[PDB]
Amino acid sequence: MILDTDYITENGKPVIRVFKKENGEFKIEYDRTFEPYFYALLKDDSAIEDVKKVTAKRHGTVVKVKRAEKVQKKFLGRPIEVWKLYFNHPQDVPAIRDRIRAHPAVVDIYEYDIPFAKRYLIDKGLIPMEGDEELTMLAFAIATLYHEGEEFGTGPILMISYADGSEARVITWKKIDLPYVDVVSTEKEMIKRFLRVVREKDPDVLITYNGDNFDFAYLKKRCEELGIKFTLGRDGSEPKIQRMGDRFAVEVKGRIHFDLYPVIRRTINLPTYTLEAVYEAVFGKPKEKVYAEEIAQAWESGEGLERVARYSMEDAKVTYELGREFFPMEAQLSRLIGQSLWDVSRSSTGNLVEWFLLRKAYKRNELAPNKPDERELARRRGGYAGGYVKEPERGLWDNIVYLDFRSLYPSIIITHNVSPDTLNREGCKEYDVAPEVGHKFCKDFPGFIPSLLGDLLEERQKIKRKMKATVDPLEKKLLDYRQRAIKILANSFYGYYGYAKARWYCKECAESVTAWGREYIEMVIRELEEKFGFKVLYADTDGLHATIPGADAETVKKKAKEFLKYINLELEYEGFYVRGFFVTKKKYAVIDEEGKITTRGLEIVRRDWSEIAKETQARVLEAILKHGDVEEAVRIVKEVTLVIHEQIATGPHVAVAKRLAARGVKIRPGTVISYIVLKGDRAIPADEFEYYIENQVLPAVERILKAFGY
Repeated sequence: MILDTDYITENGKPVIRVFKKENGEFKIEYDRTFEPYFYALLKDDSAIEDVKKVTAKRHGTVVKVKRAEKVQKKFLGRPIEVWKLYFNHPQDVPAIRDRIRAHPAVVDIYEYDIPFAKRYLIDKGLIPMEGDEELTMLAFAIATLYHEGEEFGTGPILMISYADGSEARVITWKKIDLPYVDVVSTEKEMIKRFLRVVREKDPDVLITYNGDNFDFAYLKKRCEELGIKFTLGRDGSEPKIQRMGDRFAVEVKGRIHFDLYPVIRRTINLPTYTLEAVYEAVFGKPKEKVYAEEIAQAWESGEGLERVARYSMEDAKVTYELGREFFPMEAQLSRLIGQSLWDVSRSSTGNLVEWFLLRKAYKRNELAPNKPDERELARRRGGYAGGYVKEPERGLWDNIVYLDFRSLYPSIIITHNVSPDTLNREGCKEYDVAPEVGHKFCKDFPGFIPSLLGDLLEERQKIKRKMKATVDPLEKKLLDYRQRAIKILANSFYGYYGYAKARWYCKECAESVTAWGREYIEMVIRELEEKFGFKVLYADTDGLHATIPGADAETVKKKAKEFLKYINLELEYEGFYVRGFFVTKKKYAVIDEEGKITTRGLEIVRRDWSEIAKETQARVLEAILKHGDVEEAVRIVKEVTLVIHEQIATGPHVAVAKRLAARGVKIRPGTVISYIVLKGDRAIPADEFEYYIENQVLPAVERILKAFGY
C-alpha cells in the first residue's frame, strides 16, 4: 500500500521516493527516471529551437531547457499541438517558468505548477491506500505551562501523553502516582522519552488534534531550546512545516500525520470545535476540561496534578478514538482522489475534484487548463455561488423532516452534458438549452466531466450492490466507505464549476445546473404538497424542510418515506427534527431527537460576544426548541435584561491594550483577551473589576424572537 511520495536531490538530480507499507513492513522505493516538464503552445512552430535557448538562474547556476518534444493533446475536447518541455530539476520549472511564457513566440504554457511528487503519482497511475493492509497509529497530545503575555513556546511542556489501541500513558517530569503516568528527570528527558516511545512503536500514522498549528510548533521551539533533534521522521528527519495560505500544515516523512482538526472541521458542524465538544458531539460522552490557569497553579504548587495528568491522558485517548473513527473514511477518499491522505484530509471539496480531474485529464490526453491568474481571477468577480432559495413558512413547526437533493445536480450534469467543453460548441446537430439562462450544451459527444461523473455513479451503484450481496463483514464496511466517498466527490462538481480558482471553472455550467435544478425542485415540492399534503417550510440548494401539519413523528416519517419511493437520481431523507423555525432564506434553527440544536445566521458575526449574551441565547433557544415555550424564553430575556473572551483600534480594544501593556502584557497573535466594558477608559481586563444590553444580550436574541412577534 502506497502511503505517499516525495523527492530528494542527489548530485543535482531529483530522486522520487515512494513510501509504502507492504505485508507489515515499511519500505521506500526510489526512482531516478522521472523528468519534470510543462507545456508550451508556440504561436509558431518554427521558433522552437530558439525558445529552448531561454534560461534562468537558480542557486547562482543557470538553468535551461533540457529537451523539448512535440506532442498531440486535446484542450477542451479539441486537438491541440503543444511542446512538452523537459528539465533537469523540479526547481528549474518555477525559475524559467515566466520567461519561457513571456517569449514572443509563445502563446501560453500549461501544467507548470503541479508538484513533482504528485505529478509522479498521476503520470504513473499510482493510487495511495490501495488495499486492506493494517496500518498502526499513535495519537499524541501535550500539556504546557502558560502565562499571559508569554511569547509562544516560552513556557515548558509539562506532559506528553500518547495512546494507541493498547494503552494511554503520560510522560512528565514531576512526580505523580497514577499507573499510567511516567515521571522522568527533565522536560528534555520527557521529550527524549517520547521520541523513543514513538521510535519503538513506529506508527504508520501519528494522530493529533491541531498538531498542524500548535503541538508540532511548540515541540519545535522547546527542542530548539533544550537543544534536541526532533527526529520523528522514519528517515531520521524532523517534522516538516508546510504553509497552506490560511494556516500551516506539518508532515512527518515516512508516516502519515493525521490532524483531526481540518477533518472534523468539515465532516461535522458545531458551534464550538474544541476537543471536548468534538468528542462529545460524536461519542456522546462528556470530556472534562482543565484550563491553562489551573494547569499552571497546579504545577507551581504540586497540588492537584492528578487531575491534569488525567486530562492529558484523556486528550491522547480521546484523540486516538476520533482518529480511528475518521481515518477509514479519509483513506477511501484519498484512494478515490488518487492523492496522499495527508493532502486529501487537508483539502477542500473544490480541490479534491481538481486533483481527480487532473489525474483523469492525464489518462485522456486532456491538456489541463491553468488556475486563474490575478487578472482572470479578478474577472471571475468571485465565481458563482447562486442557487435555489425559497421564503420560509413562519412559526414553530413540529416533526420536521429533511429532504436532501444534492444528488440531483450530478444527474443534471450528466443528463444535459453540462461541461465547459460542450458549452456553445459551434456546429452541433443537437443541443440542450438551459431554462432562463440559455447556455447551449452540445450533445453530439459526451463531455469530459459529465462522462467522468457518469462513471462514478456507475461505480458507486456497482459497490452498493456488491455490498448488500456480501457475507464478508470486512468487505461490507470497506465498500461502504468507498460508496460514501464517491458520493462526496460527485456532489462537489456543481460547486466546483463556480469555484473561482478552478481550472475547469464554468460559470455557465453552474448557472445552467441551477436553472434546471429549480425546475425539478419546483416539481417535487408540488408533488410533496398536493399528492401528500406535506408542508414545505424551507428549501435551498441542498434540500428542503417539511412536515405534515398537525401530524405525528411516526406518521410524518412514515408518510415522508413512501413519498420518496413514489417520487424516485435519488432523493435521500437526511434528517428529522422534533421542532424548528426559519426566520428567512438562510436564517433558522432546529432541534433533533437527541436534542442537538442547530442554527444558521441567527445573529451578527463578531468575536466579542459576552458570556451573558451567549448564555442567554442558548437558554432562549432551549425553551423554544426543547419546550415550545416562547413566553418562557421571552421572560428569560426580560429578567436577564459578563466577560468578553475575544480571540485574536476600537473603544474597548485600545483601552484594554494600555491596561495590559501597563503591566508588561503584550497582546500576541492567536491569543484570547478577557475584558469588561464600561463606557482609553471603555474596557478593563477581566481580572481587575446599557452597552451590555443594546450591543450584547439584545443583538444575540434580536432576530430569534422578532420571528415570534416581539
